[PDB]
Amino acid sequence: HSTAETTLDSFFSRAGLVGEIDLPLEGTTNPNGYANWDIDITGYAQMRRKVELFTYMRFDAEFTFVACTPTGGVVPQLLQYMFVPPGAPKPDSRESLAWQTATNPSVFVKLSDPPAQVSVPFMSPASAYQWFYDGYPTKDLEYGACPNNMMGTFSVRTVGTSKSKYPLVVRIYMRMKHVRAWIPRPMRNQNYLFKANPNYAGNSIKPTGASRTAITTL
Amino acid sequence: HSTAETTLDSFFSRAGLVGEIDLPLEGTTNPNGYANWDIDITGYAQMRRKVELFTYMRFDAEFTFVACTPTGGVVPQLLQYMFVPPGAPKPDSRESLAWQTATNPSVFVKLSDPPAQVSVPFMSPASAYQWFYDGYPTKDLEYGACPNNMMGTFSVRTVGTSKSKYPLVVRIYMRMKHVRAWIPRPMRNQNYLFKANPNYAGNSIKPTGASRTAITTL
Amino acid sequence: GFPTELKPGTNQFLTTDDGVSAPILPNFYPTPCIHIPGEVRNLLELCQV
Amino acid sequence: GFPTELKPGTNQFLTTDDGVSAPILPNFYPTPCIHIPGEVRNLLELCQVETILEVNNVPTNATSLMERLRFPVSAQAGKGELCAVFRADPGRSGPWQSTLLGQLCGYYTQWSGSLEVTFMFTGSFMATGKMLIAYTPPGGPLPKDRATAMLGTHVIWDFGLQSSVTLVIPWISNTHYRAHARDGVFDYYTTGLVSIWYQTNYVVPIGAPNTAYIIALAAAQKNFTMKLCKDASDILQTGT
Amino acid sequence: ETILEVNNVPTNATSLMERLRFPVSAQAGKGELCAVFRADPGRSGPWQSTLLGQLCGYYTQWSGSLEVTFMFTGSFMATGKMLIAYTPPGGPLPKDRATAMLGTHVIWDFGLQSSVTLVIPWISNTHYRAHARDGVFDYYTTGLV
Amino acid sequence: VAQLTIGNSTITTQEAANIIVGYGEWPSYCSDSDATAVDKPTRPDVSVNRFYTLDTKLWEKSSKGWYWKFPDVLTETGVFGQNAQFHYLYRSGFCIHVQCNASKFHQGALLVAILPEYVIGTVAGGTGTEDSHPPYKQTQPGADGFELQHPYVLDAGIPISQLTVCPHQWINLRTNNCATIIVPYINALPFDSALNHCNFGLLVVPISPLDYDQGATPVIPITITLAPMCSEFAGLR
Amino acid sequence: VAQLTIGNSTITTQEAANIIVGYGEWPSYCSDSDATAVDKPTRPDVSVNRFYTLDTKLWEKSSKGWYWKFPDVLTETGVFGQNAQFHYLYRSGFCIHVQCNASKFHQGALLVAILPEYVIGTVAGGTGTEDSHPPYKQTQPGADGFELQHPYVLDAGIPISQLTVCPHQWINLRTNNCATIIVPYINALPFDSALNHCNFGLLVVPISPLDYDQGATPVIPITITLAPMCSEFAGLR
Repeated sequence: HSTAETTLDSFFSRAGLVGEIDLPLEGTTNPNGYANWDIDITGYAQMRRKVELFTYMRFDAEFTFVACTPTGGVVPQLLQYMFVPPGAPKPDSRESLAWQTATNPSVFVKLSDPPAQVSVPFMSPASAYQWFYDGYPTKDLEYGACPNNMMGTFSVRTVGTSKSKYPLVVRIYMRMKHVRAWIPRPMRNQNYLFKANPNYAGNSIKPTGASRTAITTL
Repeated sequence: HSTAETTLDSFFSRAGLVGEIDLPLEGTTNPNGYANWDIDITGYAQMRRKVELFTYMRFDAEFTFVACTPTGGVVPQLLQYMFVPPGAPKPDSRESLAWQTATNPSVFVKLSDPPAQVSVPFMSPASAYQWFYDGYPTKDLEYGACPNNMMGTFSVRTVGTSKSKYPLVVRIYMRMKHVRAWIPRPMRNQNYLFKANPNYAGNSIKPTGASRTAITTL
Repeated sequence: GFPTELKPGTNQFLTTDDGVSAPILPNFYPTPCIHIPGEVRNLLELCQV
Repeated sequence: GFPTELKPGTNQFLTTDDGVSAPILPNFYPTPCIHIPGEVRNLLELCQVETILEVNNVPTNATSLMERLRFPVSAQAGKGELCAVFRADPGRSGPWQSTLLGQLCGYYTQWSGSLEVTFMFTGSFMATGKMLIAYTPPGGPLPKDRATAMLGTHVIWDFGLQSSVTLVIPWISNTHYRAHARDGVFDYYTTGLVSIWYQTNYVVPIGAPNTAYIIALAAAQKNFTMKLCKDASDILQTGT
Repeated sequence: ETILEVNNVPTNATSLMERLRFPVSAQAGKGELCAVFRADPGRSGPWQSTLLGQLCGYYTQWSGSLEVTFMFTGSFMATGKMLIAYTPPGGPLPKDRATAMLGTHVIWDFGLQSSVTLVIPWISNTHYRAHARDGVFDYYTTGLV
Repeated sequence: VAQLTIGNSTITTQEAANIIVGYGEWPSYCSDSDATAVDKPTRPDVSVNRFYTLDTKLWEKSSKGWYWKFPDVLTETGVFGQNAQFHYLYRSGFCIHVQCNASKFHQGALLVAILPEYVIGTVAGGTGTEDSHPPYKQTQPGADGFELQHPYVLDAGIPISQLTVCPHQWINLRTNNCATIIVPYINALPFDSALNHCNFGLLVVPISPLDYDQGATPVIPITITLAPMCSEFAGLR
Repeated sequence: VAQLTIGNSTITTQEAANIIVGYGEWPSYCSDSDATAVDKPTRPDVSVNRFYTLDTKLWEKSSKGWYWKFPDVLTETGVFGQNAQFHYLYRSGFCIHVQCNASKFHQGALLVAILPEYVIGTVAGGTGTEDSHPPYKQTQPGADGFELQHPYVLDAGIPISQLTVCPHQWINLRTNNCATIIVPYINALPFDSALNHCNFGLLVVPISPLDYDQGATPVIPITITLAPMCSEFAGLR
């Protein structure tokens, strides 16, 4: 019965899959053996609903990178995951001098080696992130969108001058730690429409939960 | 007469040959100048019977790698032995990004240099290894097989992008140290059928030891 | 070198397991947190509303 | 740089030598060991456990191997008759190979100590009689008849009374080196000789089994030693 | 202690004296099951011969630890081992000798001690019931020796 | 005569013969550290601590011997069967008591022993070419046990000639009958499954064949009674 | 089980059953007065103090019994045989240990005893008219003993019904097997010949005939092991 499983850190812990990069040898998606992933903790489906229980949050995260082949095979390919601190520019080519700039923390690891993990501190220049922003950050509709909440950008890529020899799939897991929440708000009860705002189906409004026949009949 | 030769460490010490990798220049076996060896302390014939004297064991091991040519010749070829901690994936190609991943301890040495040796700690996530498991690890027959008892995997290979210049034979010696045994059990008395279970010839059951004419005639 | 034997679970990734790993930005000093009214520390606080 | 001259044995690999070498996984913390009941610290602990001595190591048939565990005594036998006989050779092939003691010795080259055979009568309760167990130290061949056997260390065992007697073998030393065909193994030489005789005929009342069996349990005493290791093991690991 | 007629099979008039003892012999081979009965001091069965049993009949319910003793009356020259085993309520009579041994048992050797005693932990004839019409507190707790 | 009574059960066993305590350790609960540190495991002292009396097995002039597997044997019948089924983790000591009802006109000897992690191995086909891991009948033979097919090699290529190197006790008919063994929890894990992994096995083999002059009840009943000492479980389902 | 080890020998005899010390006296060396007063007799503590294990005799349903004569029995095989042959005078105590390997399915009883100055007497012809003093085979039957022809009168007109009046020990199969007797030097002379006069005789007779239901090894081996306690010799040749 220990009320410890109901804390905030015990509610928001656990490494969840938030990203899945894909470097097919040949095809459409990521045709340059590299891709840019913007840290988005909603990469985990049911996470949005959860964090959105509060108005202000603060936390750190431990990202883990489980990469393999689509088959699930291990291969002797060396990778480089780079981190783009919100504010610095991201790579655009397979050798944009971006991967070169030190102020962009990179971490080389082979697929042979166990998953790579690193910790991103609470970025935001604010006191805390905030899932809601009732205004405009002083043409276009810039409502509800809160600026400084950007945690950064991970840029995965196969080390080396030439393309990779095998197809690769990098899965990105992130567990948030040391959490502080504020201003609890009602629990979402209408399906989500966009990752952006809280819009909902303006006719397809369903009841918070299942319904019955008569109020007297159980 | 000192009862020290009867200890456990004095019974289980001594570097024994448990593995013999083979990198023929050209042929069938290991056609890629590399091979994956799973740490198996039964690589030493009479070892099974011995360790199997107990039900629970705990120990560390010092592996030594004596590599040469089939002839027994020494040559200026550099090798890389890598260790795959039970849990990480093994190489599958002559440059699977596996040999690149740091979390997979590698050790480069030339044949010029004396044998290479390293110590593997007691791996298992259990209190001890266990030669017997009377159950199933919560289609197929998964009986008697104990999961966590995997000590790891050594992956031998000729350093470098291209194939080796001479044929090679890497012999792997392992001496276990600091041993603790538990629950002594009867000494195997029927030839072994598979490395897996304790099955035996169900008709070819012979007496524990030689027999005589009459019980009165010595 | 100091003697070590590896136990099972080496090179293993447990989604729940929570040891640690280096900070991607060592010298970064996350803007201090100020005081936000009404912090929650255990969902059970909510269950009583 | 501090002055050093290398001595012979440099760059040498001795399978027995046990210095050290770095840990493949430095920061690995091997899950602590908890408490497992009954740990063994020296095989000699085992050598003192009584294990069934297959004195009746004659039936070789497949579905009879279970008989090797015990020899019999019955009405057919008359007073004086020799019941059974074996040697005090914990190492060497023979009845001792069934015992844990024996099997361990095989993993060793030489040894010495006092032994301890026990005899358990499993016959009816109504069964009575006397058996004469006798040990003849190295040399003196198996006593001609029961009489002369008794003139030396022996124990008259009466199952009418105590249903289980224990005999102590003074000392056996497998150290007297030898060289048979080519297996120059330190041959016992010191083969004592335990013989069991029918002191009285087997006596039973109407209604009881007119034949019983005796189980034998051996084991070495406290003062046992083992020197030199030898991995002689015919039961070897085979690739599926 | 009163004689437990474990061998309560011969009913013939001039054989009733055999009910006092069961036999063991050469014909039986290792492993063979010799005999078996329940820990039911009350209920009909072998216990009815004992004073204990007969008294229980004069009572409705009870509980306690029991104590069966076994006396080998064979020859003196007779030897061997019998394995007595008790299986608490539930677990049916062990399939074979082997499995029987994996539970509380006592290996009895008459070559040595000519008389062994087994203790039944506890039997409670309190678990009420209602058979045909004789709704007597049925054992339920029938151990198994 | 003196009947022990620990539970709604009452076995009328001998006053107090000799009992072999396994590996010299009384089964106990646990210090304060396990496979559950923020999960205080409830310790069934209720009906999980009474006497169970398995269906008596009949010993014939030919029985090859029998064996049971713990904790399986009881996960069947019993409220201890209720626990082992509705719980995830488990840790429990024991106390077996094998009794033998026979007359002074019979004879035999049973070796009763406890063998941790008792892994069976069938014929492996017939002669020895089939990696057929024994049936779900030999790995967990319920509360009615199972017979040995090759008593000499205990069904696992190990010689019974050495089984005494385990917690054992003899049952020589001409000398006794009841034999007792207190088994402590033996595992390489504090808390293990109580449904898939069988901490050990109880063997009971006729080393000296049962026998009787013709005319005596040919089958002697072996009654195995056991008591779960210090049961422990964690998380119900 | 506990194996005694006094010498390059190692008998694995019982832990410590009951041993009958002869005439209540432990064999010892000597005060300071003998058949040699200016001749300090060397006391072989070397290889003359180890375990000797005579060739096991086989007990049949019909064995009449056997006997050995000390010190003769060993003057044969052994370094104690070396001494007794190259020395003039001799004085030595003993310690015999007769073991019997049989199963609980056999039965019998052996009376094992020590009889000082055991003088044999053959048939005296056939019916009783020939002063033929027994052969050199019955007076000194080496290390393989000799069989009794008339067990009832111990081959010397004395009734075995009374042999227990000597240092003896019984070996009833259903109760034991090993039996021990410590013999002290018994003679009417401090130092006597160790080659012509046999200080005594060890008898071992089946009082209760050996027997076994048909099918058990019919011959039970009787193993006599002995140890020379306090050997003493004077003047070599």
